[PDB]
Order: sequence, then structure tokens, then C-alpha cells
Amino acid sequence: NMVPLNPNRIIPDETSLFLESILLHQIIGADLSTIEILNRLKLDYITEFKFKNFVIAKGAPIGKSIVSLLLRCKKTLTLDRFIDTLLEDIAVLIKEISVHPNESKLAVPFLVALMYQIVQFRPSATHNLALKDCFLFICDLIRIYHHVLKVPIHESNMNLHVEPQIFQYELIDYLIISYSFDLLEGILRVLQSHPKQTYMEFFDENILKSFEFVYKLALTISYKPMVNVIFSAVEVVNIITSIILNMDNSSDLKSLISGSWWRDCITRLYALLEKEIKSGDVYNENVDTTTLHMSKYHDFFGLIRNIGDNELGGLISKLIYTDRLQSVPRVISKEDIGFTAPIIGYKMEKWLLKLKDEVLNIFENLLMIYGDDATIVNGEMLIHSSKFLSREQALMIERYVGQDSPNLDLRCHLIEHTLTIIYRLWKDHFKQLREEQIKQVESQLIMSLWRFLVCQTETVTANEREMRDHRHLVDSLHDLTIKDQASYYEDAFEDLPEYIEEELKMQLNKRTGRIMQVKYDEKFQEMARTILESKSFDLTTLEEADSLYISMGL
Amino acid sequence: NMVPLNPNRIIPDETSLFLESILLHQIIGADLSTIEILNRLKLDYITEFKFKNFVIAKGAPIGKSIVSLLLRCKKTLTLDRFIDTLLEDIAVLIKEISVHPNESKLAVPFLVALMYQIVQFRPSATHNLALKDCFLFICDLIRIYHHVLKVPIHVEPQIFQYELIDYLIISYSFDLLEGILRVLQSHPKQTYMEFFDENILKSFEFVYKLALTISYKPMVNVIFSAVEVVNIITSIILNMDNSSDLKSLISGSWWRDCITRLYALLEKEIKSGDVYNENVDTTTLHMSKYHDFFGLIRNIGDNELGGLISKLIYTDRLQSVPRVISKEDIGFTAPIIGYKMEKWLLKLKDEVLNIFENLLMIYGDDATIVNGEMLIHSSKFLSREQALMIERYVGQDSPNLDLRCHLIEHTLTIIYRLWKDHFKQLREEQIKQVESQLIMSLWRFLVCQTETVTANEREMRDHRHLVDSLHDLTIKDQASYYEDAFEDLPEYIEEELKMQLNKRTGRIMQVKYDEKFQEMARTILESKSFDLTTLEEADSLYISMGL
Repeated sequence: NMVPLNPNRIIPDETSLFLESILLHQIIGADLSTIEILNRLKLDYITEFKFKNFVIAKGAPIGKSIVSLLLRCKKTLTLDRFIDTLLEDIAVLIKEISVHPNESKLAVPFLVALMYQIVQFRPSATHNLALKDCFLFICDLIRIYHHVLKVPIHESNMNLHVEPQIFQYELIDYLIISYSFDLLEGILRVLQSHPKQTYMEFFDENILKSFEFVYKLALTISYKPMVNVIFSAVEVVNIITSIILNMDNSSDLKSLISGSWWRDCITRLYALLEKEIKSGDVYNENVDTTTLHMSKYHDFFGLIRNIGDNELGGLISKLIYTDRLQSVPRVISKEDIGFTAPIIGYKMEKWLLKLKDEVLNIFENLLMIYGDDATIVNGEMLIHSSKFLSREQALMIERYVGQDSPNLDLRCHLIEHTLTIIYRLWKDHFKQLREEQIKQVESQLIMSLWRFLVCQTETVTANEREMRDHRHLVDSLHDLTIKDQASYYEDAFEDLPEYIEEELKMQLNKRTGRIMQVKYDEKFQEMARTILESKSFDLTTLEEADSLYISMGL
Repeated sequence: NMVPLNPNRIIPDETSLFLESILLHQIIGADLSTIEILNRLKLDYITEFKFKNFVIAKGAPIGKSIVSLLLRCKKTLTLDRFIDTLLEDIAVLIKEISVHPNESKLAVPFLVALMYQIVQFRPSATHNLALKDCFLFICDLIRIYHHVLKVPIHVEPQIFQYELIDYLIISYSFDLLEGILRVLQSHPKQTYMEFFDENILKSFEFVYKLALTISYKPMVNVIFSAVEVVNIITSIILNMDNSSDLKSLISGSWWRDCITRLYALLEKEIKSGDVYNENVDTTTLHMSKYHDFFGLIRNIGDNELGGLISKLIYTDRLQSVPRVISKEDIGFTAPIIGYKMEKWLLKLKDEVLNIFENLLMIYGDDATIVNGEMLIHSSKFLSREQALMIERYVGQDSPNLDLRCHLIEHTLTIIYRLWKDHFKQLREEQIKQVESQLIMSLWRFLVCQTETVTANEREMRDHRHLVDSLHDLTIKDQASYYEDAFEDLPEYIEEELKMQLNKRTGRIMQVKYDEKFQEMARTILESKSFDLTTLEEADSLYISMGL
């Protein structure tokens, strides 16, 4: 039963694999490895930089120097040390060509991207000090680029959108921001999977405050934000909360994070959830931020996620001359970027949908961070939460079913889950909710519960006769998915073994029922019922709960 | 007691450290990661390139595709297959730029430098098939550059057009042949024969015929490269136990057609005072303003063009054509470079007579290559350099005195083994044609038998203070820097130092030679394998020391 030592192992040098995954590293749509995009850039307003042998001479491609750095500190460090050292060095570079307001700072985006490829090449050994370094670092960089993150909601008269149609530097700023927010996500991840015996370090008031300023610059309630940064900021909020739970000695750091500071998170995050999605004009200047757009004028994927078309990634395939040592880079253009494939809008909206899954689940995570709570959840996480829950009931009904699009099932699963969030709030966090706010939203609460309730008996099919017709009229997308998973996307789900389609006929059927407002899992239905029929609090008037229920029975 | 273990044995991969060396490739003076060097090589004319996935276009740098390969080729290929893939792909590059006379070839020099980091990376790892092919592809590139194949001996007036391009790549490519065959040498003594292909040896015979250019001024970096290639062949010969097979492949015509130009080499002069001077050619080893630098192993001395190798790639601009490497913007403070060049060409002459004495060893029996013409020229070398040393290289206070001593003593070994056993080639033609050289090679070590020269400690120390001052300052550099127990000595180490130095400078003086060497020039006369001197002539030399 020996498992033999292989006396001639060939075990990789992961720092070497890293050196590779750097020198080859290419952003989505680029002509070059983005490292080489660096490697064709000399800049004339930094004659000579050094931090620790990183001379970007007066005649150096910022690449030339950065790749050379990869080589030097490759010879120097071991893996964790090299992660830390590229962090520090590439950062202090990002500063010295970011706080230098007259030079071509297009190294900076891919430098941040390099932060990303670093931290998320070896999030195993990356460590708190340089984590916070790059974190706070590009945070202050985003405070450097106050202009784009805070551009007037509609350019009020005086302010004009007469911009040089320039995703050129628009890319520079936006790219840095989103890439670095994804780097914040990955830093949270190194600590997020890091042992929770050691969670008192990468949390500090400086993390919080830098994020204050940058979060507020991105979720610009007064100006016209962009959806990559909105995604990214709310994702950072999300992982922040994830660790607010996954920190064991939680009371101390929950004291450290200010209650008013989560509050200033969630004012803007409720603001988000109440901002909406106008696909037909998502690639056009729409209404005052109540229309998440990610306009083609500022449009690429992002790093742990690909929401746009990344059309402007193609113009990164014209980002530099690719035949010239450019001093300032090749245009990317806001006008050129963006009847062709509204699947573009559909996948991006499937994101924004998953975004609001993130939002609901991290609102939910807040719900857990406090069992006994404070100003962030003061019945407001019933007000705004159930307001979203009922807004999505009303939208799914009034349009989205029949609108019968890719969104349907994902949205219905996640808003029934936000129903469940309402449920556990109204049961365990039932302690907080006081009269003033249960009166501000008695409406939403009671009738959202009532809507889900008018279903359980379901005398229609209770089977797969023509509720499968419904599975075709709306769940046709998930029918394409059952086809695709059985024919393309499962090693075993070809030649079904006859104990699974017996289940399919009803399971996918109640999936499309949850799409079409009915036949939610008995779990779901009694969740919704018990939220309302909890007579322990007179949410319902006992003499009229009969008039309520008699829409179904009871 | 027991040897201990390790929880996390963290071995960098062989290819990991490979990319280390490769990416940070650098050549003395080429100040860069030579991969980056390559990154500064765009080629407009050729907008179409692809061997094993080698995309290249107008403003698309050779190096951009070099990094491309290096990187994904690490995860694709293994150690030696990585080597081979680089060899063949970057060799297709070598070619299609070489056969592309319209473009300039700044690629091939550092491409070949990359080829060397490859080649050197390991002997055992590197595989002889790949090594085989690399040399063949270099020969194809030389055929593509037929116009600039050799250095034809006044359009050339301080203008480094193709001199810093094709000719620079020629020195690089020649140093590549050299190190290629050196890693072949290092390959174990069992598995040469696949390398031994008359394709290989004929192509080399041609490139040697182009390097030791007797009729056109032969660039000395190239001369060194070629003679070292010959040394490598003769060494792989001494090594392949089944040497009969390799010797069957190497034609007697190959032997002759090479060793004859090696004679024409060993009898070109070594003259420091004019080494870096293009004056009397076919004698003085020029390599002056025209062209001097390292190549791929050579530490030619200053490496004057070294920093210019970096100055070949802009390292500040994308260049389609080479950044000017100035030909005589070059260096010059004091001829310690000429002194080390004397020592360098003296190690070249050493390599020549070394493979000579080495073929005299293996071909101990009758040999069409142990013809005694060997006797003639090699004994000429012996007596000639003996004369030069005792007549001019005395008082000269050089380190090169030691190396001329090496020359004479080693050619003594050669002609002596010729004397002792291998007269089966010899006839009276060579006997009387060179009897003076042999017999006086004999007496020069005979007369040393006095042993009353030193006999003491007050005189040879001063003799070295006189002439050996150089190697004395070097034994002091030794006592100070280059060894370990030069402190609180056991009273034998310093004594050995002084005996060795004293006998050493004596050996510079052609007196008090190693008594083994005294006998190993006595026995040729006194042992009657050949009675050079009759009884009416032997005493005529016996008188010159007493006897």
C-alpha cells in the first residue's frame, strides 16, 4: 500500500511561473502582453525613478524597467518576498507617475493590473503590510483622479460633456480604479482565506477611511458614476462584510469599523439598489444615476468579472502604437467604442442582476454581522430590503415574465432569497423593528408576503403537463441550459440513468414556476406565509387577515 | 547520527532557473537583460514570420516574439526540448534575417548570444541532436550571407555599417560554434557518435577555411573561435572510447586541411607592442580598431566593444536598424590589455600545440597524421619560442613569460613522445631537416643539470625581484586574496611558496628547469632510439656544460 516518494520530483518554482505569467500577461483584448505595453513607453516628466533598483531612466520604457525589476527581484527574493517587493516597488512607481500631473500616466493602469496579476497570482503568501500598502495606495490614486469618478450627473449647463471623446485617458483613470478595486477584492481574499487567528492587522481605520473617500467618489449620488467602479466598490463592500463575519474576535473590529461608516456605506448602497437598469439605453447617457449604464464611453470588463462587452479592450488592441516607443499612448476613444447583438446588454444585465444578488446577500451579511445591531439596520434593512423585494415582484410580474429573457430565473431565485432575508430579519432581528418604520413600510411587508402566499395549493398542474409549457414560454433559457448541460456540459449527464429525468420533469418545472410567480418551494412559500401570519406582532389586523388569506384560503 | 530530511524541499525547477538565466541574459557590456536587448529589434520589411508560432511584423520587435516564445515555451516544452525549440525557431530567425540582405541583422548577434545561454545552460541537459542542428543552421545562415561570409581584406574608413552588424554577428556566431562544440565536449564520453556526422565535420571544415583566412585578414576573435572549435573536436576525439569510429569519420583530409592552417596560425607572431594594430598582416594578430570585443565566452581583455553591445540597442528608442557601435570611439590607458592579449594569443598557441601533443598521444602508433611534418613544425615551434624567451622575453617582466614557458615545455612533451616511440613515420629527411631544433631542445634542458645555479635562498628570490616582478606581484595577490591559509602558516606552506616561485622564475630563465624536463630532453639524445649525434658530435655538446 506504499505511495512512493518519487526520488526525482519536478515541482514548479511558482515564482518562476509568476515571472512568466507577468511577462506574458495580457489584458483582455490587448495587442501585447500588457507588460510589453509597458515595455514600449518612455516618459519625459520622470527623468529617473528608484525605490530599490528600479531605475526608470530618462530613456526607459516603463516596461523596460519593470521587466528588469522582475528579473532583479526574481534573483533576489523568495516567493512571498517577491510579492511584497513588486507590490511596494510597482506601487511607488504608480505614485511617482500619478502624483506628477504633467506626464503620460498610462503605465499606471497596467501597473495596477500588474498589482492584480501579482496579488492574484500568489494570494497564498501575499501579506498584510503590502496588502494595505497597495490598497490605500490606489485609494489615494483614486482621490487623485477625482475628476472622472465625480463628473456632473448630466453636465449641468455650465459643465459640458464636450470631452475630447477620450476613453484614452478615460481608460487610464477608470482602468486603474476598477483594476485596483479588483485588487482590493483580491487583498481581502488573501486575508479572506487567510487564517482568522490573524485578522487584527489588515483592518485599520486607514483602510476604512481611504475606502470612505474612494467609495464616496465612485458611488457619486450627485454626479454620473460608471458601472465598473460601482460594481467594484460594492464588491469591496461585500468582501469587507464577508470578513466582518469571518473574523472570529468580531466585537473589537466591529467597534473599529464605525457604525456611521457602515451607515455611509449603506446609504449609498440602498441608493444603488434603488437605482435601476434601462437596457435599451444602457449604452447611452440616460437619467440621473437611476439608470446603471456602464456607457460604451467607459466600457471594459474588469478583472474577476467581465460585465461589459469589453469592446474598448479591442481598442486596447489599439492602446499603444504597438510599432512605436510612444511617449503618450494610442487612443482608445469614447466615441468609436460603441442592432448588432443586444446579447451584450443582456449579459451585462445578467451581471447587474448578479450585482444585486451581491447587494442583497451583503445586506444579508450585515444582517448577520449584527444580531444585536446599530444604526445601519434600524428597520431600514426592512424598509429598503423589502422595497427591493416588492419592486422585483412587481417588475418580474408586470414585465419580466413575458419579457421572458435570460434574467428571469436568476432574478427570481435571488429575490425569493431576499424574501428569505426579509424572513430571518422579521423573525430573529424582529427585536429591532419599531412602530415608526413598520408603519413607514407595513405596506411593502404585508403585501409582498401576500403576493408570494397566493400560490401553495396550486390546483393548476402540480406536475409536468403544461407548467412545462411555462418552462418553455419563460424558462426557455434554462431549457437551453438543460440541453447544453446534457449535451455539452456534464461528463455524466448524457444517457440519463432514468432516476434523474423523473426528478427533472418536476424540478425544472417548479423552477419555471418560481419564474412565473407560483409554485415556489414549500420552503419559500411557508417562509413567505410565516412572515405575515406571525400574529405575535399585529402586522395584519386579525379581523381582516381573513379577507387577506381568502385570496387563497385560510 | 542519521542524515536529516526536509519538510518543504523547495527546488527551483531546472527550466525555472533556465528562464532565470535566459530572461536576464546579458553579455559583458551589453548592459541589459539581453532578452530586453532583443525586445529592441523591430524589422519592417519582414511583416510575415512563423516557424513554431513566431508571429513578427513591421514595427514588431524580434524580442517581442522572443519573450513570447520563452514564456509559453516554458510550460509547453521541457528542458532540452525547450533548448531545441529555441535553437530551431530562433535559428529560422537567424536564417530568414540572414537571407534577407535588405534588412540589417542586429538580431543574429544577440539571438546567438541567447543561443549561448541556452547552450551553456547545462552540458548533460542540452542534447546532442539539438546541438547538431544548431551548428547546421548556423552554416545555413552563413550560406545566406554569402556576400559577407568572411572578412575580405578603402571603403572601410571608420564606418561601422555592416561591421557592427553582419561582422559583429559573425564573431558572435563563431563563438557560438566554439561553445556549441564545447558543450558537445562536455557531453559524456559515450554518446558523441550521433554528433559525429560528416555533415557536421564538412560544414566545420568549411567554416574553419573561412575563419583562418590565410589570404584575407582573419579577424582574431574569429581566429580564436575557430581554433577553439578545433580543440573541442580533438577533445571529443580523445573522449569517445570508441575513438575508431570518430577517427574514421574525421577524414585524413580533414586532419591535414585543418592542422596545416593550424601551422600557419602557430607561426603567426604574438607581438603585444602591436597586437591591436592593423599593420604587417598574416603575422601580427590585428583585432585592432577594426574589431575587438568578447563574443560569447572570450574575455578578449578590455571588451572594448562590450559596453557598445549595449550601445548597439538604443535602450531608449525602438530601432529598426542598429544604434551605432563606434569602431574607434573605442579604447587605452596602458597595454595591460596588450599583455593579457599576448597571454590570450599565447593560450591560443597553447590550444594549437595542445591538440597537437594530444593527437601525438592517441595516434601513438603509425598515423597518416603523425607524419613527422608534425615533428618538423612542432620542434620548430619548441626551439623558436625557446630562443625568443631566453633572448627577448627575459627582463621583459610579463605574465606572458609563464605562458611562453608553458608553450616550450608542452611542445617538448610532444616532440619527446614523438622521439621515444613514434619514429615509424620518421626518415632522414626530417632528421637532418630538423636536427638542430631537436638536439638543442635537448641541450637546453641538459645544461640546466648544474643545480649550482640556485643552491641557496639569497639569489633566485632576487632574480624574481628582477624579472619575475609581475608573477611575484601575482604570488602576493595570491597570498593576499586568492587562497585561504595564507595566515598563521604551518612552516611548510610559505616554504613551498618560495621554492615554487624560485624554480618558477628559473623556469622563466630557461635554467633550473624541472629535472623531469631536463631528463625528458636528455633521453632523446642519450637513449639510442635515435642516435642524433655520432661519437664525433655528441661530445661537441657534452663540452658545453663540462662532461
